[PDB]
Amino acid sequence: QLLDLAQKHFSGLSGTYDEDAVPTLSPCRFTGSQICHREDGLPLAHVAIAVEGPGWAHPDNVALQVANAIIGHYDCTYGG
Amino acid sequence: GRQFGHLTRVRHVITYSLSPFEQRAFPHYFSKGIPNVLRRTRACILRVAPPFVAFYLVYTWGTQEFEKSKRKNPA
Repeated sequence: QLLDLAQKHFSGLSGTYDEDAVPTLSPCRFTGSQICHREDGLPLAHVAIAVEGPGWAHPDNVALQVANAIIGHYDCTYGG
Repeated sequence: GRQFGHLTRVRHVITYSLSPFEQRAFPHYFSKGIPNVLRRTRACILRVAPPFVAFYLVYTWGTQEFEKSKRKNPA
């Protein structure tokens, strides 16, 4: 049903395509750095701290996620 | 004694910093450095030097006058 509809409504993006402008993503350099927006008029401070992760495809995203689960998450409304 | 978080009120100031492992310790050591030392020598030679140059003259004359005082040409 779905494949029929895709030929029914999405066909008409061929004829001739790409060729002249092939746009592949270049890698993005991670920098160990700090951004500090001091604002004492805001009631509570927000901090986000991160190292460079490996990316979508890497098999060891599973193992990192397990450790991230061990640390987990908290919230003042949690019963625990 | 005061600690961080109790010092003062500061608002709307962003500080961008780099890791010491991403940046060089001596960026332009001689190229930026040499002009800078000359600049702050120039900024202060008129306040630091004129008392020392004055001491040097009071020292050079004083030592000279001490030697040529005991000796005498007539009896």
